[PDB]
Amino acid sequence: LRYMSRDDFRVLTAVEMGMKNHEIVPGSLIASIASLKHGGCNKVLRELVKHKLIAWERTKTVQGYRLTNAGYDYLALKTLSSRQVVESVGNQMGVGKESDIYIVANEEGQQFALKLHRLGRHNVSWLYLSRLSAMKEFAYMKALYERKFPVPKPIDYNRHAVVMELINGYPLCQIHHVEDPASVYDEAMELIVKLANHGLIHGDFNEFNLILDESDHITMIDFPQMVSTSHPNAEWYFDRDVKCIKDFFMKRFSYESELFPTFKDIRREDTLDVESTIPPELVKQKVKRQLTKQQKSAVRRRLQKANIFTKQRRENMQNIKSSL
Amino acid sequence: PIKLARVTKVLGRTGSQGQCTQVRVEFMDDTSRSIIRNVKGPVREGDVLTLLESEREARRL
RNA sequence: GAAACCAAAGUCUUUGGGUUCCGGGGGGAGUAUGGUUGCAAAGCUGAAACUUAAAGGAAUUGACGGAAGGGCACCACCAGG
RNA sequence: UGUCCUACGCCGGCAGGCGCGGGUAACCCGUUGAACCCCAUUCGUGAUGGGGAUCGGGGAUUGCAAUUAUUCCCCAUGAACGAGGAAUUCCCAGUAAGUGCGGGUCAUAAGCUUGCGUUGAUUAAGUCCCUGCCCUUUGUACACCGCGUCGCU
Repeated sequence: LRYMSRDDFRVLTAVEMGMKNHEIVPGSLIASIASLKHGGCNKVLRELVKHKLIAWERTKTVQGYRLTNAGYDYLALKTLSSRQVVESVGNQMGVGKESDIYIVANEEGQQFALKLHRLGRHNVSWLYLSRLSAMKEFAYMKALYERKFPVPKPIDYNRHAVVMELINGYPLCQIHHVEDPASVYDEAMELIVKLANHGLIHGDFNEFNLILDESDHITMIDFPQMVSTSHPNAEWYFDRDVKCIKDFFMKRFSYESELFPTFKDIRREDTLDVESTIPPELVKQKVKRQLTKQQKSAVRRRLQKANIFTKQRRENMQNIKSSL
Repeated sequence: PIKLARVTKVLGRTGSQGQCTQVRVEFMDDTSRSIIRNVKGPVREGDVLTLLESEREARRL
């Protein structure tokens, strides 16, 4: 965990800004764009590599450092802590290969869920696609909670991380016996009708994605793949989902269906398928920005001054002298 | 309306995974309409097909 | 000739045909000040303190392409078990 | 495969003991007498007799020693498990898969590993979509514009 909270923020955000333009970031750029402390940043990077925060990269000529997955996770968690959202960690690990579930607790002690997108060419594309997936998933959760669907309340997001409302329960697959199958089944077709009314069709609406909150409430998650009803294949996905729910109910709980909704109703709800006149203070600020720009250029071109080549040349000269 | 067909010449393999065969079709309505269509599965020179609709023409040019 | 190139950028250490302007590592800086002209915009002349181990000019190979084409594989896919 | 592999008889529910023979091996195990599969009986869609774990008692081997069950045998308790999402492994014809057998450390200890036979298919004979890999041509030795307010000595 974190102990010192002074300059890992600035160095790691400098690494993040380095990753946005190119693969492997030299230390000169980090020292130029993180200018609060100078000289001691080498030992800061030496302290970061003892964890899995950053990683060195020196193959034949390129010499730099890159951000790892755990460093990005701690960066998002630090940004959440700056928002006063996470204080302690609950270790109920939902270990998935597409997402990691970590319980969090705020200063008030109220527990929330934390979704960390792990997607699995090097890992910069993995982190960027994780960021895009987290952004679109947060947008989808916001839309579904605005449309009053039975989903948790979204709380916050930071660049891959989603702090999300916590509801305890088990998925519908590993609940062997249900006392009232008919009521929750009718509610399931009610939710299917609601989703189809909202200009949306799931495509892979599975029972494993349905979490039984105390076997009384339905919790629904995992919408990166959410598609439109304007597609000609939309009703085929809708009928596939309906038949999947039907065969699951006549196959697992031994309960036979009574209502058979086959309605395509688009779009009677919201179309979510798209979803000295200048004062001297300004003069001072502009001149300060200019002089910081020239001194940042100077710091860049001074920090950009390969000792491995000089060491190899010295070794070659010494070997030529001692061998001839 | 359902029309019978005939394979005149197999042209090639099309599709993303190379799963479709682009073929030429001769009509059994005593007409010389040789229309280039796309089929799925194994076809050889001399096969006979059943077209649900004939007014559609496949990917030409 | 550093070369790309050049019948001139040749007749240059075998260095002198006449003559005008103009450069002296990169910045500061064509900046400040002074003078002068202009209605003005600005034009002409034009530093220093300080900063810096470099900045540049020609060519020579090609990691890496987010550049393009081909070929191969059920440790890739398609249709399947 | 074998000097621990076992043929035969007796005592045996039963693992196993007892008296006897062969085999340092195309000979004896061993026509290696296999298993799915087939042919008849019963069960009849339910946590069922499916599935067998986890426990309770006895018995017999292996070993100087089995208590933290070595192993097997005889009764009894019957759990989860109702065809399994995201994702992922292997596979082109005697092939996958089902089914048994043999070898490996070894006194008894084999859900591991490696080969062998038996029953034996669906699909495909196509492609660069995905995952990569291998070549050819071709150019190249982080620039500019879009991080801050206040506080005392």
